[PDB]
Amino acid sequence: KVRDQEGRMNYYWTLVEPGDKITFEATGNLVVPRYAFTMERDAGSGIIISDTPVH
Amino acid sequence: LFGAIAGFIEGGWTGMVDGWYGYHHQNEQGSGYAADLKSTQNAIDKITNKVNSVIEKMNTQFTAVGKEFNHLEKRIENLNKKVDDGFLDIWTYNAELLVLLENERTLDYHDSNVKNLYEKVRNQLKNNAKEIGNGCFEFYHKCDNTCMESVKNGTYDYPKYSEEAKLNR
Repeated sequence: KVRDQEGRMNYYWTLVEPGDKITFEATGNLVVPRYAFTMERDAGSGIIISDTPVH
Repeated sequence: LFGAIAGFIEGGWTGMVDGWYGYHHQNEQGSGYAADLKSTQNAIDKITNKVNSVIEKMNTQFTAVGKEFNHLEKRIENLNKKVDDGFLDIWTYNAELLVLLENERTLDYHDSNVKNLYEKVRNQLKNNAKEIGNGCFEFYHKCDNTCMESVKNGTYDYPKYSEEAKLNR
């Protein structure tokens, strides 16, 4: 039991290119997307784990 | 090490703030400190260039040091730790040794400048003056303010006071 849940939920992600398509087929056990994120990405950066305030 | 600063000139001057090296003159009209404009300016420019070379030659790129690895990638995490520590070690050693060597170079540069100034004055005066030992010359003739600013400029006139110096020797 985690959070009073015996079952589990795996989460998957994918990136769809311009012009491509994503197809979902399901007899059951599927948590469908409701919101997708249109993104254009930069060169690259990091993630900072700190409690320092933001100014 | 050219044996000037702490060598045959065993002290520095605190009343001389207009330069790094120069002269102290005592004649009948007065006494005073004066900087050597040429040597001071050249030294200032050279040291400025030195500092700029040490600082600005370091090129950097946008980096994101720090990555996140889950428990099943303890080998890539260790490799990343190795990359980081190796760089840290290299840069520490390089920085410390560069500063240690460059400080030496700067101090001997200043010593060389003082010695060269002393040599220039000595070769200008020749036997018209005498060396007392602490970096000073006692004139066998009478050097007024004009003669002194001639010495501090490189335009001394040995065959103008040669006869008087010979008489007073």
